[PDB]
Amino acid sequence: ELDQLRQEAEQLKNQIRDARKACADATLSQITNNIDPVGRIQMRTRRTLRGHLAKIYAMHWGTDSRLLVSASQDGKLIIWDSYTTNKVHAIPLRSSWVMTCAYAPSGNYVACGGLDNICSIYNLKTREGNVRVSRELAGHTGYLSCCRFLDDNQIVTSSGDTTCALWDIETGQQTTTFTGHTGDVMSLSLAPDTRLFVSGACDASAKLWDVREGMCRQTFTGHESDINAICFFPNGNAFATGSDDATCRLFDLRADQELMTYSHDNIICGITSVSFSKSGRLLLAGYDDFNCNVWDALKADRAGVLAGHDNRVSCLGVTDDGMAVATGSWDSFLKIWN
Amino acid sequence: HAEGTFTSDVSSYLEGQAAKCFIAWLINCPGECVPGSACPDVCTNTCPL
Amino acid sequence: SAEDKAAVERSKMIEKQLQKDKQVYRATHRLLLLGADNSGKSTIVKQMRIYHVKTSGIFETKFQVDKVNFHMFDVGAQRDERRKWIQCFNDVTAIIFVVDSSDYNRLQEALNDFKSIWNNRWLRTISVILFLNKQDLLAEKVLAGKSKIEDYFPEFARYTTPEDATPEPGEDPRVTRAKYFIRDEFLRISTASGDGRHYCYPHFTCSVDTENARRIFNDCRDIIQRMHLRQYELL
Amino acid sequence: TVSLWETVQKWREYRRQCQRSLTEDPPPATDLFCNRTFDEYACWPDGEPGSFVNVSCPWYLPWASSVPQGHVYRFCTAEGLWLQKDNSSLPWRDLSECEESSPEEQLLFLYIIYTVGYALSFSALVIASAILLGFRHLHCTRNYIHLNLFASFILRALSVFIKDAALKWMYSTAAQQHQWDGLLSYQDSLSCRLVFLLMQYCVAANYYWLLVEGVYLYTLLAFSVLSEQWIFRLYVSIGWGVPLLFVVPWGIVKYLYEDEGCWTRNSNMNYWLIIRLPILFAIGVNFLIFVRVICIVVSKLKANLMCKTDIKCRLAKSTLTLIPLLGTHEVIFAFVMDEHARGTLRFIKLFTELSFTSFQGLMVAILYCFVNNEVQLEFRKSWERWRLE
Amino acid sequence: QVQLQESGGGLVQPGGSLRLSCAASGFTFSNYKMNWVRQAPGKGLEWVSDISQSGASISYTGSVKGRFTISRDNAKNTLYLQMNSLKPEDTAVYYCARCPAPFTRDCFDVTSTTYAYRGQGTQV
Amino acid sequence: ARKLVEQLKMEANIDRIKVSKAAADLMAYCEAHAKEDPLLTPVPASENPFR
Repeated sequence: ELDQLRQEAEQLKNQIRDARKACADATLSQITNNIDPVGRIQMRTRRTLRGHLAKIYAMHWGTDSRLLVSASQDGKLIIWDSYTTNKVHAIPLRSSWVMTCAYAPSGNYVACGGLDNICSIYNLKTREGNVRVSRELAGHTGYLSCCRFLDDNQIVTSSGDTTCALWDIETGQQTTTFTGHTGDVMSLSLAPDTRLFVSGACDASAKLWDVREGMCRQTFTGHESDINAICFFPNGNAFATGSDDATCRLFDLRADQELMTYSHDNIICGITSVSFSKSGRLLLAGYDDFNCNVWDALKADRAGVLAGHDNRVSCLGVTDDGMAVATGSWDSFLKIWN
Repeated sequence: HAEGTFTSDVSSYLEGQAAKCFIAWLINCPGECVPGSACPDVCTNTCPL
Repeated sequence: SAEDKAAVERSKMIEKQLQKDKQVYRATHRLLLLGADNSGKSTIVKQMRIYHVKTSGIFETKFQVDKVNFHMFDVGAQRDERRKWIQCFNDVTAIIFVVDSSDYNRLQEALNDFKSIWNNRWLRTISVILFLNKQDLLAEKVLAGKSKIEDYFPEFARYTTPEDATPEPGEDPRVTRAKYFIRDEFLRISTASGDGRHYCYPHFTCSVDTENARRIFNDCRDIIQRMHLRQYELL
Repeated sequence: TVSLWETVQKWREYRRQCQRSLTEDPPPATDLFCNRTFDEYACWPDGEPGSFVNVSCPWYLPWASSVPQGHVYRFCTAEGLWLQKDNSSLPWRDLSECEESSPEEQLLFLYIIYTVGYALSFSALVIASAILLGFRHLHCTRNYIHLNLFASFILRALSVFIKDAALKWMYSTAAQQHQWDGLLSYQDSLSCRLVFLLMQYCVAANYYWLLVEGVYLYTLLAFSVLSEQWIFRLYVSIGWGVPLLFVVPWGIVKYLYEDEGCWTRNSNMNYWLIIRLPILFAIGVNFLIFVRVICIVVSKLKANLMCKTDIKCRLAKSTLTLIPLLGTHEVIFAFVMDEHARGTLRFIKLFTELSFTSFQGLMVAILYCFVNNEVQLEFRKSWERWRLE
Repeated sequence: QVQLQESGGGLVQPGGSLRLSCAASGFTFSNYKMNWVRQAPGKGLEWVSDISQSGASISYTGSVKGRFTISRDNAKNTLYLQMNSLKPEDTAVYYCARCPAPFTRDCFDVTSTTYAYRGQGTQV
Repeated sequence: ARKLVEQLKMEANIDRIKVSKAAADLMAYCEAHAKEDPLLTPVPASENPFR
């Protein structure tokens, strides 16, 4: 019989839940009611970037705080110079249904993917100076939701077939495959050491993986809807999740428990993208109500809103040096807020 | 159009009235028909003295 | 500022290429194909492919009718769940929905999928072209008997053929009665929400009717005309 | 339609002839007879002392042919002293022999009405253009054509105001006195003719931008998608440059053949046809486009099982919205030509066209920049953005 | 954590009555749309009924139209399904699925083979 | 039957620490790094790349 295994599973689970509860004695709200509040912070659209024909579905910041890449469902991948709003590259895509974009941490490669189930890697630097498709990765039985360049030769992707995988560009293999999710893995983020990454799926849960090891380390619950996006605290010990239930949450790795939840009654639309600031004090979250809100990472107060978009905000990313934040929305516009 | 027609009508009427006033000034209406002696119709209009 | 001048020239070249691509992108209409496994949408896409990768995931069928260049996307190897990726097709000319009228057992399931597609938040303004495919099998089923569609839907007998019906010559009253019953079953959900923002255009495609492209062209022409009239506040 | 200048020249010739007669004629005054003179009106010779026989009605009079045998009279005394009338300094004179305000109240009424309408339209369209340009969301090709139409309406109103001011300056008291003296007046200037040439061009541009609006709507509804980058330039050229193809020739014809006074009168109707005909063509094409668009709308309403009871109300609202956007109210009296419009019919036509065209700018601004749903949504979004500061 | 449990079921004579109680925890039960999905043996999952978040918009399948009734208890975060006049073809496993997006009418993928927000189910 | 059991067995053996310690570490990190955060403290326009 296997019913005994089924009941002991939840038994060995509830024991985990009560151990987590025992390890929890105080909330962040009580501890944080000492510091001076951040207060109202106003951000203005320093630069707007136009040229995309259709909605913008993803973006990434280059590792130089200057170059920007953005993918839109018109089939065009555009690389901007955020300082001068000059279109450096206008790479056209094979399939127009692109759902994710990435920038290599070297400035030489640019990745993309989407409903075509293929992660395409473009070589920015070439002998003739023309952008070419360096490699195409296949093996995902579902739409590609997110991809992050772990290295110049290694890339980790998360697709809608409840799996995440680690790929090698020079062979297009699947040396490591991360399974365990029970829904479409919507987003993932790498820790700032290229050692562990987290991935939020549609099963209202997040998991911590290990690129070197290959299996999930811990998993986090607490959400009641699909996790639309995920981020990572700069220290590497915490990460913030945004879900369709209009509530953001903070989790800690070593604590292995839910820390505190960001929410408000006025807002009702779900999250689309989250991103921490350089100091880890500001948490910027996108929304379907056409504006993104920045909340203090500790006291959970609406410091301000970046209300400047005419349609749903889909992508949002804080620069590597923290000098600026850029949001791309479905109105085919990118804005640089400071 | 109607703007041109209205302008033409107004200008024609004004030119006719200006000619009538030139004739009236030639007659010197203020000193002409003092004792109701054959008062000209051109003296009824309003224009310089 | 020579490097700045070179960068500006490169940006100008890229912008001109972007305008050239924008003209073509705006000059074509994008359609999304939806339907169950036994809906015949594969046969439809195959016939309109000639009328004009392993994993795949998405497909394409560029057919041209009177120089309009419709793009027709059929979803391939994707998981059963479709709540998330359907947001990509929130700005398309129309959504083509194909239903197997003969299959009574899964008819209700097709009804719920059509209802969910109609009531989706991100497809509120997207019109739907309805293709009640496999009409010949539906025709032969009722004449052959031993079907009893009334058990699945306890409303057939309390229903009469609408006066709007225009049955083809030399066809049985029972077959057109069933056809219009199914069409009105779909139209009941169609005319229950959306006000005047998106509509449903039902058609009766038999198996291989070559006029499917013409029907799609006419429906897209109606949709664009309605949109333009709405922009001018006439409609 | 004899101008003041022509009458002045004829009177100058008459005065020259009178001066010649004052000296060349033989003197019939034997001893204290009547004395020849010139009272600035007619030549008065030396008649019989104790008689009233005098000369006929002089020429140079603007009415001219009226009782040609009629004679203005003035009696000589016993000594021919030009008997005084009522103890004045002017001798007795009878003028009821050559004596030759209905068309003023109507003109003043029309002027007041269309000036008020044009001022209201000017203000409303300036506000509408500011609203359309301010919001970056409303930056489509349709809104560009709307902005061009608004600018054309504003130019038409400004040209009308300047034309009225120039008409006031043309026939002022100072100008009349200057023309009496004989020297060149404002009527001989060049800006005076350019004002009315500008007015004609502005009117033609307004009509052809209404035509462009109708053509763009018809191409959107009927044809396929064309290159907006290449079609907007063509539409702008059609709207702004085509009137130059029959306004400049009209100005050239006015300069060459029919100069008259500041190109304000249309004594020759054939030269007026140069401006009247293309505008009629635009009006007819726009009426055809209006009929086609209304047919399309009524076809849309009578389909998709939507038609239950609101076919007439919605169609009425759509027609009343479409009427001011195009030049359709003017087709009622457009085909009643200027030559055949006389009496009360001419006044009715002038009143209808002037008032409706004056208020059409305000109606267009209201219906396409204030009640428009996109503009209201933009204002609501801007207010919401300002609310949270 | 999203947890759904079902109570009831079993084996009864045809034409009888059965009561199904669904217990939901881990989310605000008063801000969601709950659906009933049944799967007959040797057959795929079939949608049965849906209940709106306000308890007004209620629909059923034509197979059990006018015979199956539903009840929702937002205060207790529980759902009760009452069935009568059991038919020989009504034997199936019933799951009290939940629509993914809160505060909305539509919900996709309720009848998925591997739907995340679905309970274990109770055999009837 | 076996994969989930083994994964949950691995999950059971954990070395989780007190929440207060991790929270205090978080506060220490934000307090230490808030000095050079351009978004938190508006950098003057002299050295701001986006004028």
